[PDB]
Amino acid sequence: VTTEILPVSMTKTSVDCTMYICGDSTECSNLLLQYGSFCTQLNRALTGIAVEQDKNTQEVFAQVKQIYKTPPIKDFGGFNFSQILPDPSKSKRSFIEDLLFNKVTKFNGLTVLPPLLTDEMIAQYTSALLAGTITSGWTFGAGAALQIPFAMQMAYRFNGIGVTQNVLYENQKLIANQFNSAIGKIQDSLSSTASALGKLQDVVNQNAQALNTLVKQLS
Amino acid sequence: AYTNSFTRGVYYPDKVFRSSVLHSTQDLFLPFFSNVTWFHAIHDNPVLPFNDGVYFASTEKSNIIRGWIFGTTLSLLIVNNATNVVIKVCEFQFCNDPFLGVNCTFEYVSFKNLREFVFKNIDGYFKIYSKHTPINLVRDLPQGFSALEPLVDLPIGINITRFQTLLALHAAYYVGYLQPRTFLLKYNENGTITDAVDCALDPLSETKCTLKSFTVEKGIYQTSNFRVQPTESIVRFPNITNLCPFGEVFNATRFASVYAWNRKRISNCVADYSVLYNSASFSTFKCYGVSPTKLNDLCFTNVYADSFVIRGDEVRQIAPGQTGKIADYNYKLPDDFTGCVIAWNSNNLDSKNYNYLYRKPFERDILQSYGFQPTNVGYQPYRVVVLSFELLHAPATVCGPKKSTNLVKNKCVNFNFNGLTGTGVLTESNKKFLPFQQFGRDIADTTDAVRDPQTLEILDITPCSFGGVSVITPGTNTSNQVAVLYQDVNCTEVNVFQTRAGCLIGAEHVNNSYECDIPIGAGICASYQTSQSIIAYTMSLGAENSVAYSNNSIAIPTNFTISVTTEILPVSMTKTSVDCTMYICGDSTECSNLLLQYGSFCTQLNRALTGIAVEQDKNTQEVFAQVKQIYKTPPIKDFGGFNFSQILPDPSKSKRSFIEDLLFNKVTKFNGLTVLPPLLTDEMIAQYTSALLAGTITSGWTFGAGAALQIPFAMQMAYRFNGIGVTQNVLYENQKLIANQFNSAIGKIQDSLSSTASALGKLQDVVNQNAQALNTLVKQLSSNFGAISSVLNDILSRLDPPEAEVQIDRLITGRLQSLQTYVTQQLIRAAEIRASANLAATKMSECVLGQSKRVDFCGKGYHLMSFPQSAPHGVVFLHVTYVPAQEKNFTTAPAICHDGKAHFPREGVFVSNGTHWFVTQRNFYEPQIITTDNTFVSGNCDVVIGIVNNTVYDP
Amino acid sequence: EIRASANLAATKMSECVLGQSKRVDFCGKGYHLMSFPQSAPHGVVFLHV
Ligand SMILES: *[C@@H]1O[C@H](CO)[C@@H](O[C@@H]2O[C@H](CO)[C@@H](O)[C@H](O)[C@H]2NC(C)=O)[C@H](O)[C@H]1NC(C)=O
Ligand SMILES: *[C@@H]1O[C@H](CO)[C@@H](O[C@@H]2O[C@H](CO)[C@@H](O)[C@H](O)[C@H]2NC(C)=O)[C@H](O)[C@H]1NC(C)=O
Ligand SMILES: *[C@@H]1O[C@H](CO)[C@@H](O[C@@H]2O[C@H](CO)[C@@H](O)[C@H](O)[C@H]2NC(C)=O)[C@H](O)[C@H]1NC(C)=O
Ligand SMILES: *[C@@H]1O[C@H](CO)[C@@H](O[C@@H]2O[C@H](CO)[C@@H](O)[C@H](O)[C@H]2NC(C)=O)[C@H](O)[C@H]1NC(C)=O
Ligand SMILES: *[C@@H]1O[C@H](CO)[C@@H](O[C@@H]2O[C@H](CO)[C@@H](O)[C@H](O)[C@H]2NC(C)=O)[C@H](O)[C@H]1NC(C)=O
Ligand SMILES: *[C@@H]1O[C@H](CO)[C@@H](O[C@@H]2O[C@H](CO)[C@@H](O)[C@H](O)[C@H]2NC(C)=O)[C@H](O)[C@H]1NC(C)=O
Ligand SMILES: *[C@@H]1O[C@H](CO)[C@@H](O)[C@H](O)[C@H]1NC(C)=O
Ligand SMILES: *[C@@H]1O[C@H](CO)[C@@H](O)[C@H](O)[C@H]1NC(C)=O
Ligand SMILES: *[C@@H]1O[C@H](CO)[C@@H](O)[C@H](O)[C@H]1NC(C)=O
Ligand SMILES: *[C@@H]1O[C@H](CO)[C@@H](O)[C@H](O)[C@H]1NC(C)=O
Ligand SMILES: *[C@@H]1O[C@H](CO)[C@@H](O)[C@H](O)[C@H]1NC(C)=O
Ligand SMILES: *[C@@H]1O[C@H](CO)[C@@H](O)[C@H](O)[C@H]1NC(C)=O
Ligand SMILES: *[C@@H]1O[C@H](CO)[C@@H](O)[C@H](O)[C@H]1NC(C)=O
Ligand SMILES: *[C@@H]1O[C@H](CO)[C@@H](O)[C@H](O)[C@H]1NC(C)=O
Ligand SMILES: *[C@@H]1O[C@H](CO)[C@@H](O)[C@H](O)[C@H]1NC(C)=O
Ligand SMILES: *[C@@H]1O[C@H](CO)[C@@H](O)[C@H](O)[C@H]1NC(C)=O
Ligand SMILES: *[C@@H]1O[C@H](CO)[C@@H](O)[C@H](O)[C@H]1NC(C)=O
Repeated sequence: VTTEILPVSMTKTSVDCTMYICGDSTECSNLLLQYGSFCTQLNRALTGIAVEQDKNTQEVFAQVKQIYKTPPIKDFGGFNFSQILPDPSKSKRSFIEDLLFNKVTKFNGLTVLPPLLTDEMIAQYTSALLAGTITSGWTFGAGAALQIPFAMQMAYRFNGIGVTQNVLYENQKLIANQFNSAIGKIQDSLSSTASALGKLQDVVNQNAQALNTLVKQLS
Repeated sequence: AYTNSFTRGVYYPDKVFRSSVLHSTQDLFLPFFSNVTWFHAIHDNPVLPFNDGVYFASTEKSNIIRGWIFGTTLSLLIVNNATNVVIKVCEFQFCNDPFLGVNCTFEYVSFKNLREFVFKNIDGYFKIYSKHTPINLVRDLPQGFSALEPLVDLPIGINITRFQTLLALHAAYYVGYLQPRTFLLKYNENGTITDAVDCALDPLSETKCTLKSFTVEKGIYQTSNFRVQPTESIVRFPNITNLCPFGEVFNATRFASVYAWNRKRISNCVADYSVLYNSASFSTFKCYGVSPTKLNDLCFTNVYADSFVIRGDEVRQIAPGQTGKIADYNYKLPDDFTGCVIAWNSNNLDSKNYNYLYRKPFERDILQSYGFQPTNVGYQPYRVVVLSFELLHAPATVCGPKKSTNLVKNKCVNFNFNGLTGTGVLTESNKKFLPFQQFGRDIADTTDAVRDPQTLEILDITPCSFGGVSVITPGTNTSNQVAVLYQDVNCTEVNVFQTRAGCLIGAEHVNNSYECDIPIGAGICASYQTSQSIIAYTMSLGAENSVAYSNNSIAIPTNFTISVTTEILPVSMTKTSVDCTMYICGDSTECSNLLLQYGSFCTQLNRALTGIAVEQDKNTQEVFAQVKQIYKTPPIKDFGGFNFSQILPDPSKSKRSFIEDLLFNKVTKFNGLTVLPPLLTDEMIAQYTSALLAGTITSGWTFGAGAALQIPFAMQMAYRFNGIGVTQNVLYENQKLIANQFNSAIGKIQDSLSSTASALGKLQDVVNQNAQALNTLVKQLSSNFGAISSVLNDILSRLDPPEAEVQIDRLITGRLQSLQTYVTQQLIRAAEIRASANLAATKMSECVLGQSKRVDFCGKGYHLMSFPQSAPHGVVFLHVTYVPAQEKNFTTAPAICHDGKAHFPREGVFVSNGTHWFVTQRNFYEPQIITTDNTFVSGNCDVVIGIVNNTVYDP
Repeated sequence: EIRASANLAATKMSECVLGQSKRVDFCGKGYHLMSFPQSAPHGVVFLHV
């Protein structure tokens, strides 16, 4: 099991160009208006950026029409998904998701808008996708989510790579064990290596630097 | 009595003709739906306030209302007696109740009817607007809209605070007040104002003004910014009762020599600088630091007075940036000097006199004498005092006689701490300043906290609550009801719902979730529903369901439908081209010569736009010109029951298909801005889509890989079915059904595209962004950017070159900057369009020329085939997919035992109907007898988990 | 850049999680069987099997 980390969205910042340039100043504002649309088109550009962040989030996560859940009996032929499925005792995020969230992190007209989809709503989308992937294979993608035994789903997955499905069944215990161990390795890496999520932290850092630069320029 | 003014009180703001335009202006207008006082002439001539201007209206039958008196004590007299209108500004004696029967600075002589007037007094001019119109109404003012025209403008210089009306005695009237509100004025085709929006009436009007439109589309818009206002001010200075000894500096018996100047320190005192500034005894009073009239508001940590005698011609040397016998050798100021240089003639004080001598900043380096004599101006003695101000934000000790106030905390206040001002809430602080620190600073170098000027305690300054204001609305075609979100604030200073996004007012909080309509944020969306009103709710992420999962149960489709979905992608943007010289310096030699001083700044923009225009043809060719030859369909449209008449070109028309015409019917100067044509016209694109359609229909994917080779359509579909894991016998056995579902799916495409304008929103948005970009660039031409006029010819016709060039440079910077902003936005937008074109081109090859194995790449289902259609600025793909329609629950197993051997399907799965086991294909239930020709053997029954007992037939 | 990344992530969600990929190195460095999405701050994390 390998981990690929991709940015989906950036901070939905919004900057009040008048408050930034002419903060509570009548004399400055009257002069700022002499520049016409130079100020307001920036408010518009930033609004456009903020809006497409929800579009980006929906395009990536909201690919399933229905919200699916796993059964009360986690029988997947020996395959242990307890670290990728939502934790009932918590916001219903998985154990691994909590590890991911624990690694990645004014009065000048600079404010930040919330996302339309909150961490809980995203967790529900990933839950639906995980439940779909685990119990119905790819059928929930093409159309209705149709149940299939996990061992048979894997048989399809093996034929899909040019490996006869008898290999899966004859070695099913081995395959399930390697899978379960691979997840344990994912846990050990993510919980100890901060750089593991550097691709998302870099986005946060660039946005923080951009905002800090804009404010510093006021001085 | 009072009435509703409705939409009355609008007038033409200037003397310029406009038509077919929405114009935004700020002036003194009657607020819409304002409260106006209703007067009568029955069985009433009070003195009324004038305030900032007066709206007057009357309804008449017998012309009783004839005039007005304007002034203070009650003087401007306006009377219309018979046909002679008389206007006077004379010391006329008025009665306590003036009426008509049925020293001068200015003089001029010239219900059934509604007469409207606007009276405003600006910069000494009394401006009168009016309108007359016939009416048929006694009860009250008629409801409706009309704009008033300027009639009279009186150059009087009169102070008007009150006014009185004049009635003829042997006619109701209304009085309102004007306010400096912004209105959006709608000018029709003939240049008549027919409507208006009061931008400060309500949140819907704010939205209409923000978008410069009288129609608002469904959605959420940011129109303004909420700010908590201060209630009172706070003025804080140290409680010092001693006054500063400026008199001891300026009224001194003797002054020092310039080589050995005196330095007197002023501290811990009240500094009254009005004496020094207002005094007429000074020959010069030049400030380099602060204006001389601000000296009693701001204050210093210290003040030093440098006192000495110089010649009159040496006065010019005491300044930052100067050099000379005094400036370099006797008395040097910093070039960043903050302070005031004050001097006066002392010819009758010092002259006789050789006791005055002359020879780094503020250096006192301890040699020639002056010969000061009473008969010498340039060689007469002058007494000069330089007041050096240390105005760094340190503890103040030298402050003017500004009246102090008490300290108010935990409220929004307008504060002044030793000359430092701002607006914010003062709160308790746990910060500790060092003994020499009076102010703290944040990252923006704004005040973070202060030490109170009188009390040794620290106050934190938290600027008053603010945030963006968004208006949530259904389209104005359905409802004018709105809800307002105050972003990132509590429901405090602002049917109220507190959300993480801010305080939402006017939307009902509903427990039931719905699919998101108008998004607010943080999981909250709003809609107009039930009678209807705006509601807010937590959005649904979709219906809840559950897969009937078990170790031995599989659901297999028993029926399917063929569906067609539409995907719309931009391919190109308008090939705009802007002449940067004509835009900035339109037909102007003087401006062009100045523009050339910027080198390549102008021409590289012409180049950037050219590059954008060129790649639009590249994008179009990459998407549509994927076939080397132009193919056509046969005269006999026999495709096995599949009807393509709506996607193929119409011979009676430009040879576009019926659907293409539907797509084209939905999606839509002299300033150096022109538009270039595309290389490929709508007809040429139609020929490319025709070739691709003909190829796709009659030769499948062979025209893509190489030569276009004919194949019967039914067989082509057989290939398409095998490509999705469905045995081709399904196609042939159900060919009539499949063709019918396909034909119906197209009919549904027709019904949607012809009735839903939003169906092609993805291409219309491109058109709208480009239109907005071009409109913004042109609108910027009207801006002054600090110039005396936004019109270049008006600068040139008014100023000589030494001054005109400066005003022009201001316009060049603004207009050149505008083009740079425009081009940058066009380049970034072009990158988005290019990326879309690249996606569209990929899809043309993988969806139309071939068959895709990529999920959700070519429609939401199992992809069979696609058919391209052209549209304005883009391509529309009709994706034909196979989607399971009906399914049944079967019992399953990974393998079957025969003689102890483990048998697995070569393809498909094993299923059980409750009594018998069958083998069948994954995507379509079609049970077959399990035989040695359907299964293979590997391993045995002691190895496979979940293996079941059955029999395998051996032919 | 973020939009392009989101477009890639969305493509991967459909081809790696909803389906099965035949594209080399698109859904992990090996022969792709299946994938499981996990959320993260400002993005998506894919566990590729
Ligand atoms: C799936 O994996 C989890 C570990 O991630 C297993 O949980 C552990 O089970 C052992 C045995 O009962 C306990 O001693 C550990 O303390 C458990 N760990 C945690 C974190 O709970 C779980 O039992 C596995 N499930 C199956 C069916 O094998
Ligand atoms: C194929 O490789 C796997 C390991 O990836 C082998 O399984 C391991 O076998 C050793 C004994 O040699 C055990 O100690 C390990 O615990 C087993 N690992 C797991 C995950 O079960 C497997 O035996 C190898 N098969 C062949 C035919 O060589
Ligand atoms: C293909 O579909 C078109 C409709 O899009 C059919 O045209 C209609 O045919 C009926 C029967 O003759 C006429 O009553 C309608 O007025 C026609 N409509 C139009 C818009 O022309 C066409 O006949 C179908 N072709 C085949 C072979 O089935
Ligand atoms: C599979 O579904 C199709 C519809 O998608 C069924 O065809 C319809 O059958 C009804 C009668 O039950 C007719 O009234 C419709 O006009 C038919 N539609 C079309 C497009 O022909 C089909 O019978 C179903 N097959 C099975 C085996 O259930
Ligand atoms: C499972 O399928 C088998 C085969 O179609 C069914 O058995 C047949 O049932 C029909 C009556 O509907 C008889 O006329 C045939 O002679 C039977 N064939 C055999 C080989 O027995 C069986 O009934 C189906 N079982 C269920 C539960 O539907
Ligand atoms: C499939 O059928 C075989 C018989 O052909 C079953 O084998 C029996 O297994 C039980 C339990 O171990 C033994 O007590 C019997 O003696 C075995 N029979 C014979 C003839 O040796 C086998 O268990 C069956 N499997 C399933 C899944 O039903
Ligand atoms: C005007 O204000 C008075 C006093 O509050 C009120 O009685 C009257 O109804 C108001 N009239 C209108 C038209 O708002
Ligand atoms: C109108 O009034 C003026 C005085 O203001 C007077 O001179 C004039 O004759 C009057 N006109 C008529 C028609 O009575
Ligand atoms: C006219 O104005 C002058 C102003 O100096 C004043 O002295 C004079 O008395 C005024 N006359 C009348 C009749 O008001
Ligand atoms: C403009 O005036 C003409 C009469 O000359 C009239 O017919 C037309 O309707 C007017 N247009 C508008 C928009 O009122
Ligand atoms: C200070 O004295 C030195 C000689 O020791 C001299 O060179 C220097 O110019 C003097 N500085 C000033 C400001 O006069
Ligand atoms: C202000 O007045 C108080 C007495 O009420 C005094 O203790 C305090 O020192 C004064 N502050 C200053 C800065 O002089
Ligand atoms: C919008 O309003 C106009 C005028 O009443 C009406 O003709 C049109 O059908 C309306 N459109 C919709 C979508 O309601
Ligand atoms: C608003 O203020 C109240 C205290 O009056 C507080 O309990 C509540 O949590 C605050 N809400 C928000 C969104 O700040
Ligand atoms: C939702 O229902 C609960 C009772 O279960 C009630 O207390 C709450 O006020 C309701 N909220 C809304 C917005 O209807
Ligand atoms: C299979 O059985 C479950 C449980 O009764 C039911 O919810 C599900 O809809 C059934 N599926 C089909 C395809 O009949
Ligand atoms: C399938 O699940 C049922 C119910 O838990 C169990 O009794 C049965 O033994 C399982 N079959 C296999 C092959 O594990």
